[PDB]
Amino acid sequence: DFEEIPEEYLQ
Amino acid sequence: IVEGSDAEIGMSPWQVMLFRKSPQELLCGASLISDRWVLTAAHCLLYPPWDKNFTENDLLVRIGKHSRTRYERNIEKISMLEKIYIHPRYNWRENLDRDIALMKLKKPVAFSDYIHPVCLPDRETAASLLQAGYKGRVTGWGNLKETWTANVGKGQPSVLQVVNLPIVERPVCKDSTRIRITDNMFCAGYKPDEGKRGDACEGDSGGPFVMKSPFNNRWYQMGIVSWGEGCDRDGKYGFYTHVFRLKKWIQKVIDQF
Amino acid sequence: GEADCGLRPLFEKKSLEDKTERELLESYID
Ligand SMILES: N=C(N)N1CCC[C@@H](CNC(=O)C[C@H](NS(=O)(=O)c2ccc3ccccc3c2)C(=O)N(CC(=O)O)Cc2ccccc2)C1
Ligand SMILES: *[C@@H]1O[C@H](CO)[C@@H](O)[C@H](O)[C@H]1NC(C)=O
Ligand code: NA
Repeated sequence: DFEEIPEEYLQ
Repeated sequence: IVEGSDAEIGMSPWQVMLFRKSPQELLCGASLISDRWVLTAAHCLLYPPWDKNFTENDLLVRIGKHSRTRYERNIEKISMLEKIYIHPRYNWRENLDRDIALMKLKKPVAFSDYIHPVCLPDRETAASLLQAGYKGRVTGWGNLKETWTANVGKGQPSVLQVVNLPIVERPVCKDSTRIRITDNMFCAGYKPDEGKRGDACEGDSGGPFVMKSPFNNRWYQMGIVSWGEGCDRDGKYGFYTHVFRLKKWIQKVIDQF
Repeated sequence: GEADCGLRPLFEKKSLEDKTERELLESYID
């Protein structure tokens, strides 16, 4: 249930 | 954190979240000690029996957070890891002895009102403050109960939690557990006869046990949330890595690397 | 000299105290 973070950090 | 309460904004500016990339989940707490170094528990990263062995690429560090789940765009900073260092004589085989690990950030973080490092203790501070009956503070986004009813009970906190716990006499710590406890550990929590409660719980691990010095007004990290038997059980105590006893290793790693 | 640490911008640095730190300090004087 995390808000999504910039996908640059998730590769 | 069991039987704690909501933190105030900016009450623990050194609190770090260890975030797993995929799946997205909360791994452990940690603490900021300079602009490029983070301190946590070894067992958050490495435990061979459950084939647990995380890597610089497996994780994100999130600094400056209040909410457990929000992306706090204005306030938090997200960093990648350059390198992880685990104490070479970390004993995962029998008692989690030397449960400590350092993490070097890829880039330095800019401090702000919500991001600030905690002090590590010198010999004089450690000797004055680490005494049975004195209280420290634990913070984290870990569980609010050991166990709860699925899809009804709560659960996990929505903001950072805080509890204050007393340090306990070495003899009582020993008597309370069949585990071989070393001089790299201390235990804290209330005794059954005292009428207050409180403990760390799943997800609080790796986070800081801190104390405030009345003479210079500074906060010192004396411990790291390490292990315990359940959460907030009567006649049981949480065990913490003894940060001062292990300061020479910290000192070596930061100086050499 | 030594880098600043353990003084929170929104507390120590503005002379405000958090809700429960008084509990920590009193533990010292029993
Ligand atoms: N009450 C507390 N303050 N703590 C610290 C925060 C997590 C709490 C709940 N977590 C647990 O109750 C699970 C397990 N306990 S245990 O009694 O099974 C236990 C105790 C000591 C042990 C020493 C060596 C090997 C196994 C041991 C297992 C454990 O501590 N942890 C740590 C945790 O929850 O982070 C699980 C764990 C142990 C070792 C490696 C990975 C995970 C316990
Ligand atoms: C864990 O993984 C790292 C990097 O892949 C490796 O070098 C290390 O030996 C591993 N350790 C264990 C105990 O599996
Ligand atoms: Na207890």
